Amino acid sequence: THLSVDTKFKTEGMTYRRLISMMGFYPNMFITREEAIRHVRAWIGFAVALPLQLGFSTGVNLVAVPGLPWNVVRIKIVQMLSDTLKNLSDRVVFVLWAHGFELTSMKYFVKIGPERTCCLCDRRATCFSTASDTYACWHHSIGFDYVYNPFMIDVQQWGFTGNLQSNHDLYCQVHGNAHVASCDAIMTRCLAVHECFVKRVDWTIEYPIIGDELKINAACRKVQHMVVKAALLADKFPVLHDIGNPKAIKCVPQADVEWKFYDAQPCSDKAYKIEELFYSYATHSDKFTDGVCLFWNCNVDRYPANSIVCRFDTRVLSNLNLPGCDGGSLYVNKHAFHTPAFDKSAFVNLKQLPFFYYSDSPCEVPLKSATCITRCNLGGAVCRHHANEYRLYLDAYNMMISAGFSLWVYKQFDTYNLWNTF
Ligand SMILES: Cc1c(S(=O)(=O)N2CCc3[nH]ncc3C2)cc(C(=O)NCc2c(F)ccc3occc23)n1C
Ligand SMILES: Nc1ncnc2c1ncn2[C@@H]1O[C@H](CSCC[C@H](N)C(=O)O)[C@@H](O)[C@H]1O
Ligand SMILES: [Zn+2]
Ligand SMILES: [Zn+2]
Ligand SMILES: [Zn+2]
Repeated sequence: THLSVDTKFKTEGMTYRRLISMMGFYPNMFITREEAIRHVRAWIGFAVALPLQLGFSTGVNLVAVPGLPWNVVRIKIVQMLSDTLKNLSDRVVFVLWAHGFELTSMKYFVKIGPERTCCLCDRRATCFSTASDTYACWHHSIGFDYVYNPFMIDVQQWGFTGNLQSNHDLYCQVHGNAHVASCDAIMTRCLAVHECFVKRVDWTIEYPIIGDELKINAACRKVQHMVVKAALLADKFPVLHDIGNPKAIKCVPQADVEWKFYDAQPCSDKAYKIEELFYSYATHSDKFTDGVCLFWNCNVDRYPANSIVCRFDTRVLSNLNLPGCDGGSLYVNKHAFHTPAFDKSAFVNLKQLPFFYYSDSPCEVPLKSATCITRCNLGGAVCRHHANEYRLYLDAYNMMISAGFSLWVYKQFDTYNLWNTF
């Protein structure tokens, strides 16, 4: 269920019931680690540095004075949160490294109470207007001055000796402490992301559809089938090493090849078919010498020369792609996939895969393309079926590239060998 307000609160930075009274006030504003993970799209780092500097993981800094007026500050906060979260989440989770002072400040821009709905839609209310005594979601908050029923978590309560700086810098070299509140907010959210996502994928947690997930995923799998099918025809590899496949599902089930599975974290139910292995170039550059390695979004330090690779570019701006640890990003599409920083040095043994369509299937505005590898294109004019399938494939390839995925292949790959298959 929820985080019982009885639960003790480690005071080195007492219970939650006590703490809420001290702060100046949905059984609890604080939620479990498990619930925070489910609502990762809602995470906003929050820190405070007598005029107060308010800092958020969006890099925004606001100063209020008893700076700027509180009535102006509280409007800017609702606007910023509404803008950041309206397409991501139905809520906000403030991510804290709790020093005491940030919890004190919430009374000035936060209101709590029972769960309520937007005056304009069926969505849960995230904002309140003192001026009109009305409740809004993130989409309908244009006037509004108070954050309504925000959730929060203190990362210190997960058992960290040392300060924020020392623990953040253990796993991340990308966020330097320029002595301001936003930098602490950024570092704190980074640390929480490290603790919750970097170690492994949680297959059991699924995230709602918020954009083009289904089309992106369908297109990626079409391209995966085409490319691995094509490579196996072209170079006739006796064995495929599928590195980072924890479910033991072949993308080409018909393929005449020995299909070997590996993963750092194989699913229990298929572990019998999958070798536990953590691939690093430094520890396996002399291994998997036979056949071809498939790294379908298996984001290792460096790929060996005999690879087929799909990799997501962490720099891509998308509602699916959240800021991550150490130049990486957290790609939330069905599940949450922490991705290491896109680094070109990883692809040094490979080349970019060129576009093509290949079909050995039976034949059935005329198409003139060297990239349509079909029986009919070999003989002058392309058949209506293969011309149609070509256009559907080009659509899928374009969907995959715009979604931020890139394709790499062993340097000796060529479509010449696919022309020979006819
Ligand atoms: C968006 C997505 C990807 S990804 O595009 O490869 N990726 C995102 C980018 C990224 N960054 N760091 C890791 C990843 C993985 C994989 C899956 C998935 O659910 N995979 C289960 C799965 C297997 F694990 C194995 C075979 C299988 O066939 C059919 C499903 C299946 N999803 C929903
Ligand atoms: N260095 C590494 N060596 C082996 N497996 C790794 C790895 N880094 C990540 N993984 C595994 O890579 C997978 C990425 S998600 C699943 C991707 C899979 N190829 C697909 O088509 O869906 C996870 O199962 C993860 O445990
Ligand atoms: Zn609304
Ligand atoms: Zn960081
Ligand atoms: Zn044809």
